[PDB]
Amino acid sequence: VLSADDKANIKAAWGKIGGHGAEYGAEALERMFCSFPTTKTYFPHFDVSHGSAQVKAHGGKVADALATAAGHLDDLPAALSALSDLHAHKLRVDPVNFKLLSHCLLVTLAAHLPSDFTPAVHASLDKFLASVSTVLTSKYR
Amino acid sequence: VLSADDKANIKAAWGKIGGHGAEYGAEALERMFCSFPTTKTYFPHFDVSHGSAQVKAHGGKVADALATAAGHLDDLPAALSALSDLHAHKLRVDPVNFKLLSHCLLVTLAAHLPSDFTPAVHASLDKFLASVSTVLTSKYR
Amino acid sequence: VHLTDAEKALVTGLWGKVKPEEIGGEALGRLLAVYPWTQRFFDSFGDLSSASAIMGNAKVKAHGKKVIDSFSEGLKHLDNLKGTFASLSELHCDKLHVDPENFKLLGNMIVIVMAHHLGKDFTPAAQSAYQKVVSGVATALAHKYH
Amino acid sequence: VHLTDAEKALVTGLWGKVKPEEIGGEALGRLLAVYPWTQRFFDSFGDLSSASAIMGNAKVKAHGKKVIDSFSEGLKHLDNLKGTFASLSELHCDKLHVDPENFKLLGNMIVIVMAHHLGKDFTPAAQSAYQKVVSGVATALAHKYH
Ligand code: HEM
Ligand code: HEM
Ligand code: HEM
Ligand code: HEM
Repeated sequence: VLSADDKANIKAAWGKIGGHGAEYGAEALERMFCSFPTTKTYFPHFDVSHGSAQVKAHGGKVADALATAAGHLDDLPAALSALSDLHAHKLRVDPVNFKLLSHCLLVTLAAHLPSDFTPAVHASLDKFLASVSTVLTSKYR
Repeated sequence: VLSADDKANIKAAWGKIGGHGAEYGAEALERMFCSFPTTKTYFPHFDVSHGSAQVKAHGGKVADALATAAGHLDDLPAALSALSDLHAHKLRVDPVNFKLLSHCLLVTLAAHLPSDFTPAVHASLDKFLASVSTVLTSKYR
Repeated sequence: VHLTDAEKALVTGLWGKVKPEEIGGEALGRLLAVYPWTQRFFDSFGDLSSASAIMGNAKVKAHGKKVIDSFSEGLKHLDNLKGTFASLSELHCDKLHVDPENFKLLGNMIVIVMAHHLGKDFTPAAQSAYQKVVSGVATALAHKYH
Repeated sequence: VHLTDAEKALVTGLWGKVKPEEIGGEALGRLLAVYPWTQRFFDSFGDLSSASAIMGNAKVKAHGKKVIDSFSEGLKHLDNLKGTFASLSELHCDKLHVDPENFKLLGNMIVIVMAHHLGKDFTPAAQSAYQKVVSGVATALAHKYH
């Protein structure tokens, strides 16, 4: 599970993100679309060009969900329950794609927060995102 | 999570295994070693030839653990806690290998219980083994 | 890919002992039941709402036959699976947007279905040969991804 | 593998903007910290008991340099990564018993470390080119597995 130190690192990192959450979520999405083009079909209405408005708006929704999760490290299944239904039952998202987006978010954080993205913090953030993804894929059944 | 039907299928399947648990665990291990030779180094003292005694004995240990788990579908993290420590902290087993052994156990069951290994039962057993593997890999941290 | 001549004989020998249409219909059907997100690609197939519906679905069975007929042709070209599946790689990537991880999962279903039908004849050595085949088919299907 | 000439230039251009020894030491160190089961292969390396110990470990840093020097040579042979990594594929399979999934994980660390060092210069397009490179290196390292 997430250790005390993990929780400390996740809190510290998300404090450093602060108001830039939506920017970083948008960039994570752009990186995913570029590296892994199969993912684009989940968002058929999107202009996925650099800096597009719908990407920025959706990046903000993802960022908001992750910020709430970071304040809920001890009850993630409860906090992410509604989103788990949406992604499994409605969107039917392939579980591989959560790993892809998680990797792209880590790339994004490393690119933006070099002083803060230490190996220890990276390890904690990888666990955080994997824990979130686990809940989001928990309900195929 | 495991549905009521999943629990019914897992109970039914493990009833059908009964006294053959150790045979099937041994075979699952043999299949893993043959298909995925990288796994053999986890058991350097083993004669891994078909029907060897140490393989049969270890197959029995694995079978016993899975039988206990099948009677604990609602408290797997508690039931498999001691084994999770052993596999992560001591054995440091690569998480890929749990997927490999799970696949080989399913191959083994399909080969032995053709009347019973329906698509629905297969889906339930895949979830069961994935749930067990999740607990066994939960504690790298 | 690299199977010895003997390994190829093991594979093709056992292939002549099963009914391909059954292997294909059952492997695809198990894929849809065991990994339900894969159903995202088969909205045109109608009712996939349970294992019973999936296994009773005529379109699933028919598609299973096309999949397995392409697999069977692959078995005749084990030294060039890349060439053999190039056009299908393009189809799955450019038109269908299937993540290549799923090729591995369907290969695993083919392996399990072969064991289901062949029983003890699907030995650990036979399984190893078939894993090499499905690994090679998956690699070949992923090759033209961009 | 298949990168256009322009994509190769993007990759090699950015490679000349980093210090390879740092990329290698940090990618390996992050591998060991983020995925602790990988430490199973490095018992001879001494203290790997925390991220601080890992990053302060001289043997990790030295090994990181050998890994990255082999990566750098791969960058000069992008049209033949299979040949370039054949001997190392044999080493990792036959002598070291490393599951090939871990090649993908180390590749991912190299990608993250490149972003960490290059910042905004590691664009989504640059990342895509590098993912193709590390995917190809992983495929090449897995090729001689048996
Ligand atoms: C960290 C992991 C993820 C988080 C926190 C997350 C969060 C969210 C949230 C909060 C929404 C609601 C959007 C709204 O109400 O407007 C949403 C929708 C959606 N998500 Fe995710 N998601 C994640 C991973 C993924 C992945 C990997 C994919 C596919 C590659 C995906 C595909 C979608 C799609 C297609 C929608 C609907 C978008 C729309 O209709 O505007 N999600 N996600
Ligand atoms: C369904 C998943 C698994 C179960 C239920 C399981 C169960 C067990 C049990 C109960 C033991 C204790 C043996 C004893 O006390 O004699 C054990 C030991 C061990 N396990 Fe696992 N295991 C699983 C997966 C794996 C995998 C995938 C690997 C490696 C590929 C592995 C490697 C080992 C090793 C090396 C030992 C020590 C064997 C010995 O010293 O005799 N296990 N396992
Ligand atoms: C062993 C792996 C696979 C093989 C050999 C294979 C082969 C084929 C073949 C032969 C076709 C027919 C193309 C045509 O008739 O023109 C096809 C179509 C298709 N495949 Fe696959 N495929 C494989 C894996 C997958 C996977 C894993 C998925 C999705 C999870 C998938 C999704 C589809 C879909 C949606 C179609 C179009 C079906 C239709 O509209 O009738 N395939 N594939
Ligand atoms: C990009 C992927 C990789 C590359 C390019 C690479 C390259 C190398 C090289 C050049 C050597 C030195 C061989 C020699 O000096 O004769 C080596 C050795 C080694 N590699 Fe890797 N490797 C990779 C991935 C991995 C992974 C993922 C692991 C384990 C998780 C691993 C474990 C080892 C070990 C244990 C040694 C022996 C180290 C020693 O005893 O000094 N390698 N590798």
